[PDB]
Amino acid sequence: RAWVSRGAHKLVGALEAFAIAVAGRRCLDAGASTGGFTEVLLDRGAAHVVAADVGYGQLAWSLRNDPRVVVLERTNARGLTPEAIGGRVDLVVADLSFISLATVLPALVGCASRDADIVPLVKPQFEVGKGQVGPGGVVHDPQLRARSVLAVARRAQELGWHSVGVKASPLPGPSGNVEYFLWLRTQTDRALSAKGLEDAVHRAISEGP
Ligand SMILES: [Cl-]
Repeated sequence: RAWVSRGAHKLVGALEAFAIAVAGRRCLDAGASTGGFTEVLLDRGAAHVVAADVGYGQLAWSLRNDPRVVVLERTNARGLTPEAIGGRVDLVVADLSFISLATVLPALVGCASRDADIVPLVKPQFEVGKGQVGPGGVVHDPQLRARSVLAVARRAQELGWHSVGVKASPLPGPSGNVEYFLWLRTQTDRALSAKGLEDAVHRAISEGP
């Protein structure tokens, strides 16, 4: 509940920062821990949302019963395919815990159309190496958070997916980690250059939540 509010607030921050249209589009929520992302997508006029159930907890039935929502069960983010979700989508969102986006990005890409937006939430606490998460489970070093974002961007680019924008999530995670949405597209004329991405990342880190 409180958690659904928090998820919804985060994704509105992302959609607005990036000017991504949702109306009439097919969407995938790659790790629906809360129905927050899903509710926002419905609210902003998605034609259809595939919500991948994480296997613990429970998405609200009222969400499951919505005619525009398919809850996909028994399948973590790396296992997702077009076949599994009923075809390629126009918008992919992911708020995943305890896993690096580098490992999941190939499946997410595999679920996306040519013309799609992919907007993962980069969580440095699950990207940095051992010894680098500080006291309280937070990545305190802003340069490490920046590198985290750049590493995911590099991984995406190896896959043909360019970085178009970065935006700090307006709420920190519950233990205090600042987390960052990265906007990825493969068909674009406004892809950030290396310097352009560095600038985008540095401003996002300096802004904060
Ligand atoms: Cl956190």
